[PDB]
Amino acid sequence: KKYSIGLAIGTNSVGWAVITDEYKVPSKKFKVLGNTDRHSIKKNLIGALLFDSGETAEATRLKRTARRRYTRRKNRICYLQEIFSNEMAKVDDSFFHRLEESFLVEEDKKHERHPIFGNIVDEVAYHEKYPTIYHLRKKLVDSTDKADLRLIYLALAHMIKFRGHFLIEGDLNPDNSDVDKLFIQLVQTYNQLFEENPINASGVDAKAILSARLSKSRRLENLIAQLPGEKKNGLFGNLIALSLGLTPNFKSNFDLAEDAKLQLSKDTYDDDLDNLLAQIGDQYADLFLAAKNLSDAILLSDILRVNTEITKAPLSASMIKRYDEHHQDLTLLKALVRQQLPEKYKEIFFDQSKNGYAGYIDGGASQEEFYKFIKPILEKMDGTEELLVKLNREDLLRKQRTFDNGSIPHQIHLGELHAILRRQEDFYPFLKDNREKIEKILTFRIPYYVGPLARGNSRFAWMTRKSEETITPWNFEEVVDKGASAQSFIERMTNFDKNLPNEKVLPKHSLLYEYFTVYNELTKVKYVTEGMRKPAFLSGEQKKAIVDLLFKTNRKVTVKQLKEDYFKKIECFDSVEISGVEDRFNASLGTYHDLLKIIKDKDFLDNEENEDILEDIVLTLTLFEDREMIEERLKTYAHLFDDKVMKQLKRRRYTGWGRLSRKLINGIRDKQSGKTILDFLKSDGFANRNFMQLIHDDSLTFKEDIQKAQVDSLHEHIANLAGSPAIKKGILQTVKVVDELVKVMGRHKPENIVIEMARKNSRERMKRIEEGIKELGSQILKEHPVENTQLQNEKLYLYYLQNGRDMYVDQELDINRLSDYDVDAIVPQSFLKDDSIDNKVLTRSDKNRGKSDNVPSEEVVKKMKNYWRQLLNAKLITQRKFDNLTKAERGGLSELDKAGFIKRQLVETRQITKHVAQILDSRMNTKYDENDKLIREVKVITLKSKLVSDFRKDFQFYKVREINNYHHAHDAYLNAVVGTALIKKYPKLESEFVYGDGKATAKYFFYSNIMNFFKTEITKRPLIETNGETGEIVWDKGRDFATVRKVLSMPQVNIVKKTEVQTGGFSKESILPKRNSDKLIARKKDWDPKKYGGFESPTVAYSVLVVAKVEKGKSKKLKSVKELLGITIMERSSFEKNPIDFLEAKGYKEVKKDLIIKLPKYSLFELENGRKRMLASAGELQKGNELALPSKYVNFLYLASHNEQKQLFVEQHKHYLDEIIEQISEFSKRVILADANLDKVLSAYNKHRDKPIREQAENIIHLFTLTNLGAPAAFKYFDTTIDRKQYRSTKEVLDATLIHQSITGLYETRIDLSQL
RNA sequence: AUAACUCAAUUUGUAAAAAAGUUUUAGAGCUAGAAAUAGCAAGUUAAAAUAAGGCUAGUCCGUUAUCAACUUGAAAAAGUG
DNA sequence: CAATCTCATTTTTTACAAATTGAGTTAT
DNA sequence: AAATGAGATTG
Ligand SMILES: [K+]
Ligand SMILES: [K+]
Ligand SMILES: [K+]
Ligand SMILES: [K+]
Ligand SMILES: [K+]
Ligand SMILES: [K+]
Ligand SMILES: [K+]
Ligand SMILES: [K+]
Ligand SMILES: [K+]
Ligand SMILES: [K+]
Ligand SMILES: [Mg+2]
Ligand SMILES: [Mg+2]
Repeated sequence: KKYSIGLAIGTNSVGWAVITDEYKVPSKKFKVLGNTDRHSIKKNLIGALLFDSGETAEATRLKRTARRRYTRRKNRICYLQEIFSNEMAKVDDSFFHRLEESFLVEEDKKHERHPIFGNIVDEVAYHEKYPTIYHLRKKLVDSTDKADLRLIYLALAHMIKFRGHFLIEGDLNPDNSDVDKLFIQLVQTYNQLFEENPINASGVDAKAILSARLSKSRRLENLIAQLPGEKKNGLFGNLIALSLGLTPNFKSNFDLAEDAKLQLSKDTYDDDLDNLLAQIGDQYADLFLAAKNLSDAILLSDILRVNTEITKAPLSASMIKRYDEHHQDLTLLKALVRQQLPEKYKEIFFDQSKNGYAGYIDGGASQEEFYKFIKPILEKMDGTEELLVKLNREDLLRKQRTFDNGSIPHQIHLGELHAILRRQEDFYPFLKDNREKIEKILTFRIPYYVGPLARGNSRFAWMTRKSEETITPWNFEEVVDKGASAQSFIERMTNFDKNLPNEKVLPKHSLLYEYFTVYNELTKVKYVTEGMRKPAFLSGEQKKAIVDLLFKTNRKVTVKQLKEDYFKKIECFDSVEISGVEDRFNASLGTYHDLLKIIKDKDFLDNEENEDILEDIVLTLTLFEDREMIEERLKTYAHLFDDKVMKQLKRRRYTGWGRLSRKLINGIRDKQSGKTILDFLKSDGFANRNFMQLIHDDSLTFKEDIQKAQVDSLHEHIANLAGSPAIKKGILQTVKVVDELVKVMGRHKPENIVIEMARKNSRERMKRIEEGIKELGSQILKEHPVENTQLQNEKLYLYYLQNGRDMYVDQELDINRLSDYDVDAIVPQSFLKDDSIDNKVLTRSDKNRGKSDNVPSEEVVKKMKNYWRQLLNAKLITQRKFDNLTKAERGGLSELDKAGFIKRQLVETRQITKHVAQILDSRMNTKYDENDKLIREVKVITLKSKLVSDFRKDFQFYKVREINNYHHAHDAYLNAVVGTALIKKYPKLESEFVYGDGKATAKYFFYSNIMNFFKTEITKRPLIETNGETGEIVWDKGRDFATVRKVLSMPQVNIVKKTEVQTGGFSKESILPKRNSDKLIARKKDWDPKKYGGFESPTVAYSVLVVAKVEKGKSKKLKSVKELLGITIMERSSFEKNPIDFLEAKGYKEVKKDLIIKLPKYSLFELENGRKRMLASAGELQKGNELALPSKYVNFLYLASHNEQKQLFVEQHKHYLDEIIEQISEFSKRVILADANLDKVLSAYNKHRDKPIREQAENIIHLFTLTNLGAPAAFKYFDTTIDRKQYRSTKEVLDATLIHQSITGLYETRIDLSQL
């Protein structure tokens, strides 16, 4: 009747337990339903729910967005064919028909098999003339002869079907012609500005060096290499870098203490440059114009590779170039191999599986695997010297459709499209009339802020229609309301003001919002001088002066400025003490200065009659990021500023939204005062009151006005939490588990509920170092190349994050010496349990940090500080890591800070865990007392994993996860015991552990020793522990430790695997070649995979038991069957719509509809000798038994795998090994039934008896994946690998016992499937 | 424990785009020889599909979340030891 | 039939909002 | 980025 619940919440598991007064877990009889022998069964109230991980919405999103791209790319083609339809009907009757049936085999085609012209002779002639589609592109662009309308279409459709990216705004007009003159012009102006010293043009071939196919870095090096007395870091070097598209830094050139780095493709270039030019003088302007002018002709040299005077199609020409070089070097490679390597010619040019040229063209061999495979052959032969040059440039034998085309801007494909239309519109009138439309098909792009063009049936769409019409690319601006749509894009996601829920939050950069932040900070600033007795607030007149003089002149306001530029200058204090702010004010009037630079009118920003306009301008600048719409929205104010000011305001853009509403900060008014919140922050007289105070002061009316403005389900609520969907899945299951236990306990609520919650990309790592190293100017990657997969090594990863340098000592490290170095916790592990890179460092020896009990010492901080700064700016360390490193210069860890960490080790602060406790508390405590305050009948306790974990080590209740899943349940039992014991012993700690509403050393010691009441001797305490005030019993060393052992020793624990209908993709995505088989699924209704190939390995949503008849033999005599049919995800909707018809089509007859049993994945069946199986599929099974190993063996394995008194227990009881093997064998021979594997285990074990007991025990732990629950898996015992033994027949299940389990497993209905 | 602000890191969710990959077909293979089979010539490109499909017919929707059994329900979830 | 081997779509860009953690300032 | 449900091939 009196019980508490323990809960262990994980991403894949929820353990649960029920305990009584004396920490015993009850044992109850439960009714068994079904048609079986048993009418009931006894179960212990300890168990654990297992389940597959909850997934994010990401993959579904990526598939959904890809979906929409494919359909819109198709609509592009359709739009184009609709423009061509009438005039093509006169040239070729069925052209567009042959194109769309091009995929069909000749047997299924309506028209002749050759798509373009419809006859061998003309089709063979076409490929002779245009071996690639780019041969046709170029000719159609450059030639002036009338072209076949079918060839015009193909050219435009190819350009429209693959249009390139949209990452560059505006238009490009390739000009590769003037690089030599433009470079000479840059060197020219530079030498005009630096007359003391010039650069020499020197006939340097800039075109070749800068247009060569290397990275921008190399082309820079080669360029300055040809310049004597110059360096790549020097001014001219950093200019060449910018002209190449790089981001250089110019501060060290001009003696600037402020970083000046420019990127010509970044939208902030013009203003960044303005800052630089305002600092260094505008006589340097022409120097950057030359860099930009050279940048325009060199921009796309990466892709063009051709002079733009021969053609208007430098891309296609570049493509044709790839082809011709592929041709020559292929002829040349063939000859060579014949002469010098004839015996290898077959492998290279014929065998499709070898990654040769045949594998390259006809196989699945990528450019990289081809090059890798043919690298030795070339450098082995002679006469191949230039092919190796082409290979290192990745230019050897190149296709035209390649992974690296992603750099091509759509503006290029547009150029060629435009040219083709210009030539042939002379001959075809309709191409003239529709020249606009066609270009628009390639050009148009749904703006990301419009979203899907739905009509009321899209859960993802927000866009609004300016008129009810079909949206096309040509009527988009007129039919779609872009302004209202761009608004909803933001507003459907923005927060309302929690204080005023009917009001939108202000932009973060709103002038009003920043006045609020400055005053709210200023109003609690206090000051003292010599004369005065107390520190005093700032008055109204003082703040206004501080704002007008400092905040409206300085971007940031330092305390030094406050003391010198206000207190000294205006109040004549040689010295003053400031409280309430440190070093400088956090708040600032940034937008005030942003606009001051643009509108150059200070009296405009200070004029209060402009407040509304300025607030609407900054709202516009935040809501919209499309500068074409910003301009349209600022037009109304175009009369208040000149043209150039509006131009600048266009580009001013903000992001972010505040926490509060305009009405809250200003709108609302105090009835007595008539002042708004901001009025009080400006002037409140003597008491200078916070926003917090203003909102909670019962003397003012703000609180009541707010309070009267305020205003679901378990599943929606949990889904709306912030956190991993995986952990949310466990949260929901935890509530459902508790509901059932309460019901099991007769609807009596627990006394306590104790809950505990548990806590990979190499590409990101490689990206981190590449960026930081590049930003750091270090050669460590050229000197010590790396591969992402290597960086999963902890020490190697740090080594590169620290630029191959000791983090504490200022000396190099040796990659070959990592094993001799130390990983060290910045803030010692004994305080903060932090495993991440943020708290870790690689140093030669951990002794050099300093004292072990603290942050790295002052000495080290001094020596290394500047070096950590560089790592910070290179983003190789985070601010968190940096601030921790330096803390010693702030006194290191104070005694208070230490005590803080130790209690954070046992007291849970995580928000997600607090939500779990609040959910439980609100479901358990629903009643209110006579004073209308909540009655807390159930106390919800939350514990960190450390308490039970330490409890296990201390008292040797050891845990080994690999043996079975019982530990999930044991942890929950131990949570309830410990959690109830603590609150029973220290009822004052209710505030810390229970949900609801000099000394530092004592705090440290106290929390550090909190768990000693369990022990008899601490390095003494009575055998019977009790609480002081009540005298009640909490812990009894005599009987209670034994009860825990009895519980952890129980063989029967309810480990339930949640059955789940499988969802997601229909099958694997790969499209297999045609095959004579019924395994392949058609990719389209009429595409028989025997002809067209298709998908394999469909996914079973659930299995169904069918008992029915099937026809057999020539005569179709009916045989009675009972079998498992897998319903695939794709078939499921049809099956549930009409189950009989579905099964009848499948061949089953006279189906017994009332015996149809739906069997999701992991359905449980028992067989002979308690042997169990779980349904993995319609044709596979998983292991359904848990092996309960005696505690004595579990504790042994733990101690053997890893004081003198426990080492002796290992040797004394060494015979346990053979007994553990015995235990596994009987289990295996009884439930696993893998005969061969069990031998190789017994054989592989017999052979390593000679090995140490440690290693032997370490690998016996491996042996348990043979007996573990669920899917079989391979494992290694020393160097012997055991292959997994799958169970790929489900026949035996059909006569076994089906077990339907409730969430706890306590309620079962068992069906004996001996029915026919 | 809460609230606003500062700096930073992380996580979740959404939209708009790009390049490949795959699959069938089209790129008249040629001499020999009855036949397999040999010898050589070739290869780089394109079309089309890219969850089967759905009705609400939109340039929309189709892979997340949620699911023991029985009784009740569209469903959520409730009722049953 | 088992045993044994084999295989699994990938990558890139832009724009945006909300939590949460954790070092700070001020407050209820 | 596994791992785990199948496919084909073998014994
Ligand atoms: K035909
Ligand atoms: K290939
Ligand atoms: K291709
Ligand atoms: K500060
Ligand atoms: K914006
Ligand atoms: K004007
Ligand atoms: K699901
Ligand atoms: K799934
Ligand atoms: K994101
Ligand atoms: K279940
Ligand atoms: Mg489709
Ligand atoms: Mg392709």
